[PDB]
Amino acid sequence: MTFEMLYSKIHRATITDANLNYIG
Amino acid sequence: MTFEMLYSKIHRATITDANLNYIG
Amino acid sequence: MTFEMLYSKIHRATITDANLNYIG
Amino acid sequence: MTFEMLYSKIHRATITDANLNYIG
Amino acid sequence: ITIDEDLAKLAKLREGMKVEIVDVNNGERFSTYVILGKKRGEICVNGAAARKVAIGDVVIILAYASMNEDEINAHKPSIVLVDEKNEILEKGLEHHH
Amino acid sequence: ITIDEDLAKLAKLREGMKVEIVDVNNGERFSTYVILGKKRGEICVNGAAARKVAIGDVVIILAYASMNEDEINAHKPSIVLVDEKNEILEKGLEHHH
Amino acid sequence: ITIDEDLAKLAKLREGMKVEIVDVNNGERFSTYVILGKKRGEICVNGAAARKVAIGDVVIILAYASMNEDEINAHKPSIVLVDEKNEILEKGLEHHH
Amino acid sequence: ITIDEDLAKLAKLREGMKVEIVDVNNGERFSTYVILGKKRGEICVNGAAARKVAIGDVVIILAYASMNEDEINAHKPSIVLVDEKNEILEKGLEHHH
Repeated sequence: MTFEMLYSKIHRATITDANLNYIG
Repeated sequence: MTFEMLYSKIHRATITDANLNYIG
Repeated sequence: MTFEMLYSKIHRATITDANLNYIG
Repeated sequence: MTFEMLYSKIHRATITDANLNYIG
Repeated sequence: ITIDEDLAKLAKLREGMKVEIVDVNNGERFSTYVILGKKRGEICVNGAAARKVAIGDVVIILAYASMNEDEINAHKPSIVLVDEKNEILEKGLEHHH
Repeated sequence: ITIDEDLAKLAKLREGMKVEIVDVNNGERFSTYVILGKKRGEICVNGAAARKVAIGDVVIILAYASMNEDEINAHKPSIVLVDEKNEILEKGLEHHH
Repeated sequence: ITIDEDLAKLAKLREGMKVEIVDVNNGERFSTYVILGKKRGEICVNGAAARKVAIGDVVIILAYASMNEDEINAHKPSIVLVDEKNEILEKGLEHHH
Repeated sequence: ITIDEDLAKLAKLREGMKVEIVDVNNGERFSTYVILGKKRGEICVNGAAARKVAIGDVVIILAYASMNEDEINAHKPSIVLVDEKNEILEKGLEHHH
């Protein structure tokens, strides 16, 4: 039996860019 | 082969606080 | 390695009742 | 211990049809 | 989601099994678990999920399982089609094309 | 989501365990993980999730586990019912019908 | 979601496999399963999911697998790029940078 | 989501790993996979996911793993805190209380 457990996290990072039409 | 099964639950608990900018 | 696969389904069933404050 | 990993993907495909009342 | 136990059995759904519910009327998609019901033809959405549907809505109930390569090759899905009264119309062991 | 450690223990929730939160008041459904709290009767939604609830909302906290056939047959779910103060009213090992 | 069987094969998608569909036009993100199609270049969204997309929308179809440490180290993702007619432009075994 | 490879490494994120992104500014919650970036301090949301965030938004990136009882008892989560420039402020192996 297994359970999903928080393995790691990056808390309160900032989005620096966004690319809607990113390719590949 | 495995299936996700309801393991446990807390039914109808009340939210007593909220912290949008919680740290860590 | 495992993959989530469609195990079974009930297609186009009709909701006959709803109980927002269902207990237990 | 296991992790969900990107196995494969089809990038930027085009939806050619839609069938809301698809049967089976 | 409470499902007529006989209907659930035909779809091989066990009590407590997580299922995905997608509502054809309103497009809502959510996950909940199965509760076996004693009322014939009954499909009742309980709790918070009740806000995602309306009585009378047509829905698709999906159950997934984690399988390995060998299990996938030997797997046969149980697809149940029902009428407006949630009575069984068909049960197949393969996808439609 | 920070949950009174004693309440969490009764529901067999471990710190870091992923749980699904469904809000009966507003219908929001989201996933987050458990943080054991030291405050009696406290249930605090932290981070981005805070925008999905309001203090005072009634919620259902669900924990799922991946099980095989044998585990399913022997499995007994831990269902905890609480009052408005998050005090334990009942704890059962079977679903209600 | 019905996907041209040849396209599905190239992306190593098996019939019944759960996939995540993300629509670039409208931002909708949902999960459904693969149905192998016999129509060349066809990608048809069926059922409730039809309400989450519009014909002509550009989408990204993602398939995930649960892997252990050793499997991750040896894993090579199958990334397929297609044109407006869903014809194969590229197939790589590594992520783009 | 493209994450500065050095930052990803510190959080033990592997390329292709599914992660959950929750946006503190707008409350959006979605799942995508990690792409290792070569640009220092860069966190770029790509594809359809770009519609769920705005540049400048504060987010929480979560990685989950399926664990058994023994693994849970020995598990230590890797929690990384960063500043406005995505520079490492702290890295802990236990949850905050």
